[PDB]
Amino acid sequence: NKLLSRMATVLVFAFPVLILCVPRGAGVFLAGVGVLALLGWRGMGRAWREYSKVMTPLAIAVLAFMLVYVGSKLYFHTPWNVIDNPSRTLLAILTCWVIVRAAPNPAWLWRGITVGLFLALLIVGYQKFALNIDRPSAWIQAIAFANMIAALALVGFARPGDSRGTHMEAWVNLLLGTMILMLNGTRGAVVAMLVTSVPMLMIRYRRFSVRMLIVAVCAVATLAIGAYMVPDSPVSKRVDDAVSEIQMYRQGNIETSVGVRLKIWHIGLQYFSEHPWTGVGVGQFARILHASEFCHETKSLACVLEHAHNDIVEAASTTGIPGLMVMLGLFLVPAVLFARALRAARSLGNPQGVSLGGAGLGVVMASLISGLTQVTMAHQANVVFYAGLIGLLLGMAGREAHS
Amino acid sequence: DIQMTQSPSSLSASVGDRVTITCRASQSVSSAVAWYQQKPGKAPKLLIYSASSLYSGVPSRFSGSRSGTDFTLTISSLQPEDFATYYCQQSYYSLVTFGQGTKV
Amino acid sequence: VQLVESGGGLVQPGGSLRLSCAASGFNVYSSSIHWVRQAPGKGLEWVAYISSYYGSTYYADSVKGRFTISADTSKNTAYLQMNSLRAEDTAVYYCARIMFKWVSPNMAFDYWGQGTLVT
Ligand SMILES: CC(C)=CCC/C(C)=C/COP(=O)(O)OP(=O)(O)O
Repeated sequence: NKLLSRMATVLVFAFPVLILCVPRGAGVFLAGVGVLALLGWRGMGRAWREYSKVMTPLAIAVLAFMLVYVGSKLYFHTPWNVIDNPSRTLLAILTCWVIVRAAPNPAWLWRGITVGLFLALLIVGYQKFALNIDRPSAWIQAIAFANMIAALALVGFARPGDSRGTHMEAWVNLLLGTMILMLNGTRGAVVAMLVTSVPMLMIRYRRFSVRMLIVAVCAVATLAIGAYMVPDSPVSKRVDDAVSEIQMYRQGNIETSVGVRLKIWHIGLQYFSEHPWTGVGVGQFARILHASEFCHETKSLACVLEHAHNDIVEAASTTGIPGLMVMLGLFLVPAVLFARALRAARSLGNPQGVSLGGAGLGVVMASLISGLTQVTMAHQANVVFYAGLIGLLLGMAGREAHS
Repeated sequence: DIQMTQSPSSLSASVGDRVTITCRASQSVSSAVAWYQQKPGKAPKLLIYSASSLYSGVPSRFSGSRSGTDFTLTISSLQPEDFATYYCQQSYYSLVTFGQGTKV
Repeated sequence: VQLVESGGGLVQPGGSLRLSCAASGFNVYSSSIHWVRQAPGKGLEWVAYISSYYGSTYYADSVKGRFTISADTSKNTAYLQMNSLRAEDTAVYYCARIMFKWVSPNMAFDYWGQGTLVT
């Protein structure tokens, strides 16, 4: 009983370091969560029942998503390799179930987060300033690494505590995250993290109400508008570019970064309108482009992209209305569960549970914002990291709220 | 920097027989390998980016693959306009490097 | 989208010459410009480039300390200032523009220039 808790708090402490710093750390963490499950031999049947207000919605959402993706492959004969990445979201079920069976200590998650962030900063600094690398990602893809950095920085920003030494240990998390993100480019992750950290400022300060948030976002908007009124400001330099890009797209000159991605979106949405219920199927987005009228009369980069670069548009065009609903569910059901746990924790006091729920909600929001400009299911590392993090956070939050 | 060797340095094959080009790498370049085709006295044109994705206006005959640090381009069949020099590049390191350049 | 460069000619060793790469159909300060040279009857060789927005510059081993790459958003042109020329720098110099960052995470040249000859 006690060893199950100790070997689980050690695992939650080591999870960020394994995921980021260790090369094959995802497999190591999977083996760790699977060997903890082999010691829950006598339990794990009396763990699901009392935590069925949190475990069952997650299991139902994951099973429905898997069934929809399998049914969008049975009807449209596709190679089985298109569902390997979706097959990795089943690990959220296992992670949450293991966590709820063996109660961890959430106080060791935050120290693990900050240690992982610091060590990843050191690794990226070495991989950029000495072994010159264009985009210094530790051992994985740049996009997946950036998403992991953003998610873990948000998690670390939700430090449970009020002492002066805790706020300066949570702002350091954002500082390390933004340094790591700027080291490997991918400014979109920086923008997403900075945007989604503003709602987190209510979790961060248990004095910061909603009016103080409305005025804060008003001040941010005023600062953003002030930049556009300075003629030489770089913000006006990267905003006028997008404005001119939109204007060029509104006539025939669609051969640009904004224009190319606003043209695959239109082709995807026009096909989704044609076939609402069943699209081409899971994956197979290239069929929409190759059967389109624009590609048959124009030679451009928009006809070579394997998949769309927006999660909602890609899901709607490829796997239809049921697939769109289940894809939105994979990100909305955890949000509802986190809100339900946060409300109970706040009604009970217990600042650790409230901070955990806030961190989960921020992770969900950041994942949605990232999916606004990319497909999360494309990268296996991103999928497995998201599944594991959501499972662990949901399990710990449910354990804190229920008891 | 990072050094690449291409083999063969120059090959000769008739039309219809598939050819494969091997590009090596001194250090570990993950996927930042691109392939170009240069015809005599003209600017090179991109063929494959990220070692497995074709570019616009490139026939489906061209295809690339990765096996660890062994990056290989192959052509399913040679049309009369496929006779040109090919190069392989790394973009993982900040100082990019081109291969020696095979010739068909 | 078009990249046009001019400025090649006869330069005795120890001289200086500037290559201007005028661009059209896109914005230079948004994307990045890479310079690639090819010696007569030899393979392609990279020399320098600039970053997208920050303007950070990297140079090859042989040309560092003597080559000064720069950009001018007002005229939407990119320059490579060549200094302390030697007989080993004779080549045809091409421009290059990387693909969209979201399409390819790593740099890969998609549009090139017509190329200029410097002796
Ligand atoms: C809700 C908000 C404010 C979302 C902002 C997302 C963002 C920075 C998009 C910029 O596009 P991009 O071309 O930079 O995307 P990417 O870098 O991923 O290719």
